[PDB]
Amino acid sequence: DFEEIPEEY
Amino acid sequence: DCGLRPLFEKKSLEDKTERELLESYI
Amino acid sequence: IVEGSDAEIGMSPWQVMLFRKSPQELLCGASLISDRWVLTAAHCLLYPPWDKNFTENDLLVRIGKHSRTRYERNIEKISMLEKIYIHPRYNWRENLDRDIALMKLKKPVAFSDYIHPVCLPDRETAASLLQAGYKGRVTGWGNLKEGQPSVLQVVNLPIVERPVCKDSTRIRITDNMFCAGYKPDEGKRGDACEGDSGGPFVMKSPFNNRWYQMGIVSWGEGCDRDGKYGFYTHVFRLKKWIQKVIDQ
Ligand SMILES: CN(C)c1cccc2c(S(=O)(=O)N[C@@H](CCCNC(N)=[NH2+])C(=O)N3CCCC[C@@H]3CCC(=O)c3nccs3)cccc12
Ligand code: NA
Ligand code: NA
Repeated sequence: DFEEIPEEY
Repeated sequence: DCGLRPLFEKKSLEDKTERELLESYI
Repeated sequence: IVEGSDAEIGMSPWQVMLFRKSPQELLCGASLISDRWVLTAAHCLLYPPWDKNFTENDLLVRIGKHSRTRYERNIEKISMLEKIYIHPRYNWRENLDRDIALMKLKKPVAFSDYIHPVCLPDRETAASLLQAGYKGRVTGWGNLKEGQPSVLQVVNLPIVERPVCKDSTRIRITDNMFCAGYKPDEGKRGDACEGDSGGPFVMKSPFNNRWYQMGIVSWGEGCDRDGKYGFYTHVFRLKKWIQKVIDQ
C-alpha cells in the first residue's frame, strides 16, 4: 500500500 | 567525501550497532 | 531483511529504492555511489526465466527514504533513469555470475543529511576487510520472513569461508560471489529476503572510518534457512567494469 507519488514524477 | 554519513561520522556519533562490525575485524 | 531491526534515521544514506511506475511497487534495493550513478543487481532488471526485462521508462529511483510506503515529502528525492547498463557477461542462464548493473540518473541528485554516496572498495580495502568472520551490514525494505516492514531494516552478518559457501548448495559458485550468514551452530540468524535484491552489503573501514560497499544482495535459497547462506556480488572483482562504464 504505497502512498501516491507526485504526478510531476 | 564518500562513506562519511552527515548524521554520524560527520558529527562523530555512532549508530547503535556499528561497534559490532568493528569488534569482528581482528 | 529477516531478523533485522529498524534502521536509525540517516544510518544508510546511500540506500536507494527501485520503484515500479505501474503497478506501483518496490522492485529492489540499490545504492548511490555518486550524484548521478546507482548500483544494483542485474537480476532486478533482467531475469528472462520469469519474463522480467525492465527498461529505463519502467522505473523510478527513490533516494533518501526511511518509510517503505509513504511519499516522504521534503526528504526523499525521486529520479528518472537516463540509461541502464547490465554486465555483458551476467549469467542469468545458470548461476547469476556477474549479477551487477549500473543506472545513470537523468539529473544529479543533491546530497543532504539523508542522501550521501557510499565508497567503492580499493584492492587493499577489499584485501583487508573481505575475510571470513568479519561482519558487514545489509539493508532493505524486503520481506521479513520467507512480513513487510514499515521502515528500512538492517542486519549485520559475518562473511563465511568459501568452502562452507560451496558445500551449502548445488549451485556452481564463482570468484565473483561471496556468501554471508551465521551457521546453524551459531545462535544468531538473519538474511536478505525478497525485495532486498540489489541492496548494498557494506563494511566500515577501521583505518579511515569510511563505509565501503563490498557486496550487492544477489541470490539465496529461500531466506534465513539453517545451513544455507545469502550470496552477494563481489563488487571489487567487477570494479574494472564499473570504472570502464563511468569513464566511457
Ligand atoms: C538459478 N538461480 C538464479 C537461483 C539460485 C537460488 C535461488 C533461486 C531462486 S529462490 O527463489 O530460492 N531465492 C530468491 C530470493 C532470495 C532471497 N534471499 C536472499 N537473497 N538471501 C533468489 O535468489 N532470486 C535471485 C534470482 C531472481 C529471483 C529471486 C529474487 C526475487 C526477485 O527478484 C523478484 N522478482 C520477481 C519476483 S520476486 C529463484 C530463482 C533462481 C534461483
Ligand atoms: Na556444493
Ligand atoms: Na542461513
